[PDB]
Amino acid sequence: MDGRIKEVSVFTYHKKYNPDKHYIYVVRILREGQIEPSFVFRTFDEFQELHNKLSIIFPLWKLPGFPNRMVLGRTHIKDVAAKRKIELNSYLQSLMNASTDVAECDLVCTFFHGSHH
Repeated sequence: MDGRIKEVSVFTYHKKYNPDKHYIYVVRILREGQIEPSFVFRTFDEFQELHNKLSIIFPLWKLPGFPNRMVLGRTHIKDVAAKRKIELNSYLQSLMNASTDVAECDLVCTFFHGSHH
């Protein structure tokens, strides 16, 4: 409801068969200046990279918990994708309900800009 991004969510995900490749998460953004949402496409690693970058500049007490994992292979198969849809959504809600200095910072703004980018 905040500064210009008003709503974010992990809308859906897809990909990766005969286990080898990777999932991409579809993120829906609604901004104060638009009527229709925008959509961007982000991997788990991109989310983890965002958290790792924010950790550089912010003490961890200011950030959400990050739902950390991500090997390569051997897993809970890919109920992991389904699980990450929820956990990455909760991360995003927490991030946008953070202190303004975090929720409206350049790292966060950048993450949400650009379909792929």
